[PDB]
Amino acid sequence: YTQINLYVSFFPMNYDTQSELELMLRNATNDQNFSDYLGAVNNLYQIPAG
Amino acid sequence: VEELYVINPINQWPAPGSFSSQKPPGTLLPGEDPEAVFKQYHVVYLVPGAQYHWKNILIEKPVWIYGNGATVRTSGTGPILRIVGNRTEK
Amino acid sequence: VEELYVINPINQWPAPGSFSSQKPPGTLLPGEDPEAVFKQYHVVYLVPGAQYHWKNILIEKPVWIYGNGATVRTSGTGPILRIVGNRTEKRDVRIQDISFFGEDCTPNRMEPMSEKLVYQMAIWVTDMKRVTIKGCNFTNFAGAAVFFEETAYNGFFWSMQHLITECRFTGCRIGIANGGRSEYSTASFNNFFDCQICFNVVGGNWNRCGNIAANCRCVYLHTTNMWYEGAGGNFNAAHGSFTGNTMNHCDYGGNLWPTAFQLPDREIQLAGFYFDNARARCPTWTGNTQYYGDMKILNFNQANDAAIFVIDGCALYGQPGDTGSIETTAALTDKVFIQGCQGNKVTLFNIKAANVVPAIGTIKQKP
Repeated sequence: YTQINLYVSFFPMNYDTQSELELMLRNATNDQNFSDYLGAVNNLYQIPAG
Repeated sequence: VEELYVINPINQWPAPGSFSSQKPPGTLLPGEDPEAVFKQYHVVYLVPGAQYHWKNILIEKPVWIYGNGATVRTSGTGPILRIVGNRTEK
Repeated sequence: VEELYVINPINQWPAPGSFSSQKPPGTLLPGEDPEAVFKQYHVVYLVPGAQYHWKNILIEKPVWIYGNGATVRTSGTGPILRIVGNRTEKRDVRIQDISFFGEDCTPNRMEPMSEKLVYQMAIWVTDMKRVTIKGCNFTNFAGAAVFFEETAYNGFFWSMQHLITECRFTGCRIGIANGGRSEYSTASFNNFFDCQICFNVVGGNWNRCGNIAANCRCVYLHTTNMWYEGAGGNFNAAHGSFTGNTMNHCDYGGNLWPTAFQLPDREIQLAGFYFDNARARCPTWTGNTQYYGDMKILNFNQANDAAIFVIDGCALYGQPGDTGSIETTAALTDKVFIQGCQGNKVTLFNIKAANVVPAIGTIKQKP
């Protein structure tokens, strides 16, 4: 590897629409929650040959 | 290839008798006394390309010795491989 | 019989090193390179009843090859199983129970011998001492079957004690060949069949004590400048023994090879016993059976009453025409004797009547 960068993108929201949106998302009842799509626990059990 | 079978601990018993005999089927390893092997078997194989050292090996019963390229050296005043018979051997 | 032991899952570790080496104890599987196995072991077993394919197997250290009924085929211009030695080897070589085949089937017996076919052998020992070829089957070789070369040695070290016994040679153009200075070894009880030359003799002092040569054109060839001389060539030659052998049907009957041979210098007419060398003496000749087998005594060392060729206790038995006839040079009539013999009525070319006891055969002259 020679050089490796990180590319994000800022959506140009209006600053008055911004300060309403961040003030609702700083609140503890509006916590962003996510979930794994696979949703499983890997367990690889050894089977010998034959 | 990693043997992840579970194990329970030993229960401080006297262990049952484990034996590992019959390790030669009919062969003869180097550094082993040949007089106790020639008494037991009829056909005695040898280790291929081995390096032996025999002296005054008394043979009474008729056996066959497949050498398989073995090398028997000696040192001393005795013969190698003394073969003493009787009249009654088929 | 069902293996219901419980198992815990693997813990995403790097696994420890598992190896499965030492799968041959000393054996040699088919389709495996033999040069890396002959280097490692001293005794090499083979798979019983296998089917191999070898070509130019270089052997440097003396090993033993138990064949166990194996079959080694080949294809190409190289020999099988090249055995190159040094002077300093205490061990010996024993090649045993292998059926060597060739790159032929019902071989081209009308093709003349040339430089192209000279490397079509199966065992070519360069200077390895104490080799042993025991219980083999050599079929369909356009060149020699074996060839025992020997380089220049000194100090009366005549040792090199080789044995070639219990072999079966079919269709080989030349049977046991031997180079110069390959002295004092035995080659007996080898049952020849359908060969052009059974012995391309260059080295002397051999011992041939029971070989059977049925339907073979020539059995004993010795000229000047043959094929298969090697380094250290035609020197101190043709001193061997030849006792109790069998060379029936060499000229009449079931013989299939032509008479011309095409040596590297000239062409010659083969016989059942062809001998032409002014510097070499004659082998001992006892107990041999000849049915329809020619003999050509051309030249040996009779110069200062130094050699006399004597046939003793042998069968001659050639009736029709000149089949099985014995031919001598007219300058060699006083030195070819036949004392003790049985014959049908065989043509003797240039042999006096008083020199043969008992009185058998027809005496003619070939100027």
